[PDB]
Amino acid sequence: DHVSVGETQIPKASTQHLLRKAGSLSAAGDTEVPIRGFVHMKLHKLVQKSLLAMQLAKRKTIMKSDVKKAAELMHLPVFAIPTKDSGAKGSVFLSCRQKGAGSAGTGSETNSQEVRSQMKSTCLIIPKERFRTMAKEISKKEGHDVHIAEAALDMLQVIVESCTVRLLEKALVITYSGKRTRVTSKDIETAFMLEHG
Amino acid sequence: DHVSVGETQIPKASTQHLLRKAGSLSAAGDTEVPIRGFVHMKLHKLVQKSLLAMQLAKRKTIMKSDVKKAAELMHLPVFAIPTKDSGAKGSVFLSCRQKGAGSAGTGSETNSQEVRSQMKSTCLIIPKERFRTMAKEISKKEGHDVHIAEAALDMLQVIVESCTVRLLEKALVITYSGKRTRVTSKDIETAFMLEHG
Amino acid sequence: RKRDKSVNFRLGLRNMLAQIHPDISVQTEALSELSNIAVFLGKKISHGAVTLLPEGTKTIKSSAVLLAAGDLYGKDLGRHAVGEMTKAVTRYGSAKESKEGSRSSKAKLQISVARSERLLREHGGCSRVSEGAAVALAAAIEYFMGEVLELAGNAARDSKKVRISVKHITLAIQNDAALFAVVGKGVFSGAGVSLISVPIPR
Amino acid sequence: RKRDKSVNFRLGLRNMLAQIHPDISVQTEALSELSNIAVFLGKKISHGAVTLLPEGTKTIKSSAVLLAAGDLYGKDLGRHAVGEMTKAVTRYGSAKESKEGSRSSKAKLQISVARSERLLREHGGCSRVSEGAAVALAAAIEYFMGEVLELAGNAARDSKKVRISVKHITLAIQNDAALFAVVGKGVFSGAGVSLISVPIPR
DNA sequence: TCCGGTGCCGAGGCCGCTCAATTGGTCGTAGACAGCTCTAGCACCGCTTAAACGCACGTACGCGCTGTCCCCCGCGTTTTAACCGCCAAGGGGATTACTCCCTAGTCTCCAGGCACGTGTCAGAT
DNA sequence: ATCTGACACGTGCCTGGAGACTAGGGAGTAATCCCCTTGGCGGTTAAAACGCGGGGGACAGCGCGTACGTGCGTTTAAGCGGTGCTAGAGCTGTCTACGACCAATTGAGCGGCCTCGGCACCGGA
Repeated sequence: DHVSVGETQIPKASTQHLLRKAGSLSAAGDTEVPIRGFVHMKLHKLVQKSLLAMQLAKRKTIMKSDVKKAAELMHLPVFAIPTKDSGAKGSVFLSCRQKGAGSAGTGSETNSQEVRSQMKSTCLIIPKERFRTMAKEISKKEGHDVHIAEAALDMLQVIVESCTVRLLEKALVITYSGKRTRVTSKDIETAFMLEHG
Repeated sequence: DHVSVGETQIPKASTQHLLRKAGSLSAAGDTEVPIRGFVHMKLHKLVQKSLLAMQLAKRKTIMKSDVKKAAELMHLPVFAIPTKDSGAKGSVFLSCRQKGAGSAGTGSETNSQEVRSQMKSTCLIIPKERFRTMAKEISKKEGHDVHIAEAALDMLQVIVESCTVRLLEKALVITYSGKRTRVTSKDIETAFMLEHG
Repeated sequence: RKRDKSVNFRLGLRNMLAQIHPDISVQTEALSELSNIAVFLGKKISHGAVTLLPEGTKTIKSSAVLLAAGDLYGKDLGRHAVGEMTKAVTRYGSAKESKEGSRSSKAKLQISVARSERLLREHGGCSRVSEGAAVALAAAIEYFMGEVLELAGNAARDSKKVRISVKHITLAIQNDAALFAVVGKGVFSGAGVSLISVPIPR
Repeated sequence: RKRDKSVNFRLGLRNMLAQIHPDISVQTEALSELSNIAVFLGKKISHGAVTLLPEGTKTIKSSAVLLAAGDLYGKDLGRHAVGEMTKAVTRYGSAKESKEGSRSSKAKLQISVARSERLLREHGGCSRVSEGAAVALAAAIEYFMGEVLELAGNAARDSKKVRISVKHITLAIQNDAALFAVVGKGVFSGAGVSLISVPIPR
């Protein structure tokens, strides 16, 4: 359990999008609340580190270097684009999941199209300003309510999304060790338990 | 798979001793070759680091500080006794597993005695000089054949044993997530896969 | 024959120990145990505060260490600890205005008042270090050691042992999630397990 | 407006790129990708060789970096790399005896000849650094970048893309276990998966 | 099975050495605060539309049950060296002592890297 | 077959980098003493090595139980522009506060040795 649940959480469709991005073939209907919780959790840790950093800096706004040093304090090797980073739109479309061309729904993996199409996407998958709303809201609830730079915000996007993808990958490993196809929430908490515990 | 298997490996009874020390209730008959392999693997990594360290030191023998800095290069927080460390004999006996006093074999866990008795042992479980033979043999096969200090050797004992116990603990977590009692080798490789992969 | 080289721990650890638990004593091996745990905590927090936080070559600040402890320590434990940190700041302010000062270390309960300058400055993340930061470290390590040591002494009394044993420290750390998450990552005597709970099929 | 501050990568990365693959070009974003991967590798190996290995305040030695790379790099890859390291040692010996020397960087294929002194000395593990160690770093990072970049360019040709894309780097790293184990620990664009194999019930 | 008598080596206590920790002092230096410029973050509007959420259908997926077989674990016995202790020996670890090689510090020269602007084809439809 | 825009290429500017020279210490090498490793003998013993009974552990076929995957429609807002405000991001200035560095002082810590009692073993009730 131990799932921090705030009052603003990125849509569930985005969550299963992340899941299939990590290669989740199928997820239980409860898999989504916990992943929202722990993406919130990673976000919260990162923003706390960065924000206390800038507070030390006698600073009033987060910039790229801020979350940079914060993340490598989290012990993650990190870097992102200052000029023109990958955004959201940019992506393989949802309704083009059908394939008239090379029909999906065959086996090995069955879907065979959605996962490939979404993984081959450079773009960030979480809508930018919903995430920005989380950032501002958490900087409210603890953060002393300071300004955010979209560059730092988006590098935060990439950090958190890739980290949670790594989490889900470990979870899929867990599931296959459990010799079953669909991923459960319990699988995700077990993954996080191994991750730190 | 990917199990390095040398030509000198500490007895299997010691392996299952480690297993039950970590709290393994029961292990498949194949669980023991892989754990030997990966204890060898951790040993090999550690000794390589330490030995290249002393080779930098223009040194001819490993001492405590050597494996100390090597291990914290491995990113493990490490320390052990220079005066009088826990040895081997020292331990709760194997034949006193019976309990005339407080009979074992009841349930919750069933054995209820062997695991407790062995976990409550301060002493190192692997025979010292078999391990010393591994150290010398590996310093042959790669190490340029230099002298060893028993103090550094024994702190190496504690490092490797505790690390592999952590491994087995993660493996037990895996097994229970797999909803089954006995641990399999495959479980151990999955554990290591999560560990680094 | 030759005099010692490493970081001084023995007296300071047994110092303030009696006020934590007077009846209870220590094992020398457990004493070295706690010693290296302390110096590890110093290394980690010093590395965080120094190597990570200040942009550029800026001085290491007492507030820097304060934040470092706050993050490194748990949510509640960190919050309580940092308040204690400021308390120590006030105490050392009283020390420095006092002419007596640190000659008797003015209630700096652990020898940490002496080991702090070491663990910061010769950690060599930079050269530029405020003494207030050193006091902050002294307080942080001292609170951490006080809490863990008190739990250990309580365990020893539970085991009815006059002098502490290393297994008591093990049980204390695995017992408290807050302390464990800080230092349980490390390795030490015996198996060093985490003792995963609920042995039930998932 | 203001001139740059960070570690120079662009030309040196596209330098020697044509000999690796002439037809193939780079993406600017992929160029920064490879840049920070390079400087990370420099940081890690510099930290190993310097902070870890030499007892006391002893000089950082070329052999120190040599061993650092050998361990950090894979078994076979490290063995091949260290031989190449000594080759670079000989090459820079020829450089230093030459009056021309490093003014044209004498076949120091990457700008690594310039970034090396930075990544070592201002890593600040110590102050005491041999230039030979810097050449060793230059060689190590340069071989690593050459191998990964060649694999990436081959992937781009497989994708029939004139300029490299970041996904090509991703695929290259996940493809080679040796490179991945060194640098796949890090994070980067997109999901950053490891793509665990054999999706079969265990 | 619980409590008290038996016994030891280990912990506590003591002595003494000297150097760690402290103190004041200065220096200069790092930095903290004040002030100016103008970018961009933020707010708001407002439009487009893609996505999110809600709704339906069905069947795919979790997994436990018998039921099978099927395997390590308890118990045992058999076997040899692990441990331990002592002795020999010398390898080498640390320590002192002697020599010189190495880079940093400074200055100077220089060029290849930095930005900024214009036209063209790389890549997606 | 075409269009958007990323980039290849041209112009202009200067700091990153390199080389000569030096200071000087940091480093490498060498000699010596004995401490501590390495090996060998001898002994016990206890664990390694191994098998049998069994009883439970694992799962194939199968259905139980369902709710999630797929698919479609609507509403919300996500994206993205557009405008404006200004907060504030960065750079430079002064003023000085503070923490290095030097030197002297003090007694706390700790090595080493001696004392002994907390603690393990076991017999009696």
